[PDB]
Amino acid sequence: LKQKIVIKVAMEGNNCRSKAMALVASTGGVDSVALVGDLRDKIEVVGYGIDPIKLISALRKKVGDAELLQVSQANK
Amino acid sequence: KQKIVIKVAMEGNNCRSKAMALVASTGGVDSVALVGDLRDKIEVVGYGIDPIKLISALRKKVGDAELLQVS
Amino acid sequence: RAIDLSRERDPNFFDHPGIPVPECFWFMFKNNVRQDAGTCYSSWKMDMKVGPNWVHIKSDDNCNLSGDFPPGWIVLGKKRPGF
Ligand SMILES: [Cl-]
Repeated sequence: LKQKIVIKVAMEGNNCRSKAMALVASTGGVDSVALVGDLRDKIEVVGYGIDPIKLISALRKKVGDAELLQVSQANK
Repeated sequence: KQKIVIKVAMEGNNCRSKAMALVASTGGVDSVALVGDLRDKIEVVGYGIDPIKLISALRKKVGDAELLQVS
Repeated sequence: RAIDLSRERDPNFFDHPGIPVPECFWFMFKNNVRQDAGTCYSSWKMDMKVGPNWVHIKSDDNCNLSGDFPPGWIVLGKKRPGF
């Protein structure tokens, strides 16, 4: 049922990560969102019915460059 | 580093989307998570978060909100 | 290379409350430089971008990770404390 998606966000300046967190969190079906990773530049989101390709497109349009890094199932 | 838990009245179209966006946009936030079987409590973790400011915004924009924990 | 994961610092992770706690830590290296790390389930699978390519990575009961990684890259696993 639930998906885990991880996105790397470019640190281009002016609170990119905060803005990306906000945009990801606003997506329908989200249960949780966290800033993670060795460089604190990855957003990990868990939820249902999230389209990862659309989420990347929206980040690139509204916040800055972003890359999809992981898609996995969370229903162990 | 703080964990803040807020119960929000989220009983209509897009409530959780709006609430999550507002909380996740706050300065110093590391994570935001819906908890409880009804996913009606928001757990936010981070640094330098003003719970009064956050609650005020939720009450104005989403619905009734109650502070449950600040640790 | 055998990389000594016993001396790697833990990932910066978040145990999302609505899904089970994952049992493993993973570490991704490019030419022996740690690029990142995180968590994953044991006895499971994930799709991850490893350098230029998506890789289907499988984990065993002991957090050993298998995949067909691009040249110079590897993703290695270990059990989290207590698991
Ligand atoms: Cl209250």
